[PDB]
Amino acid sequence: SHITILTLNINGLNSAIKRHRLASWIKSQDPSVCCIQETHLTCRDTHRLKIKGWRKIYQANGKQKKAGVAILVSDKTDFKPTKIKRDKEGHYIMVKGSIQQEELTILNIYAPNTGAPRFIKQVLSDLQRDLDSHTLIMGDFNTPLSTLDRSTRQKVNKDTQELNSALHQADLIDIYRTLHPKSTEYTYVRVRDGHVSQSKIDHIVGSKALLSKCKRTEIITNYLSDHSAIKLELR
Repeated sequence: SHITILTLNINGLNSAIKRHRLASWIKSQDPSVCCIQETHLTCRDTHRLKIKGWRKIYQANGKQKKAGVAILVSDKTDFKPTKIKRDKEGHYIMVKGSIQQEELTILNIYAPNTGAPRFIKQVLSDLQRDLDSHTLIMGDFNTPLSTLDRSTRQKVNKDTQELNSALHQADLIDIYRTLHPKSTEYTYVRVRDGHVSQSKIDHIVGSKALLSKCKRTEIITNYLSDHSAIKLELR
């Protein structure tokens, strides 16, 4: 009676060792719906993403081997799609549908390194009509949302305060931080000045009306990427 949704930033699916280790990690985790960022697939190369057990795959790619987002739905989930909006530039994809009589809107987002919070606010504006009270927005936001998302506990910048306001008008909240308020976990690891630096830039934001449905969430380290996956279970 529950479905599992998972977001992972994948760091490229062009090679087939990569695709095979994704498929078997996805098999293990066995999610209903899976949102993936940084496919690096061209739109000529969309056909290259096949995952045994996950045949329904919606993709928004760019004409280069950069960006690239997919939403994969498992063969065992009866998902009836009603709307799909793909970014021309491969940085977001929205799919609306229903699973067993319940409507669900998933916006999968890969914001850019630079100008991230401004980019997301603009995307929420372009897609204003489509947002509703059963909306999940997941992916690599390339930005913290709260002070506890940062190792330094520094205040969020004014751009990200601006995004936070915009989300609050759409009645969207950070689902992970809401279910785990004191969390000081991170989702992203890089090398900065010859040392490791940790951040929490991958999020599951969603409609505050969906909180009633949320069972477990958890962050999942992996050897597929420098990003950790977030998994969410809902009623």
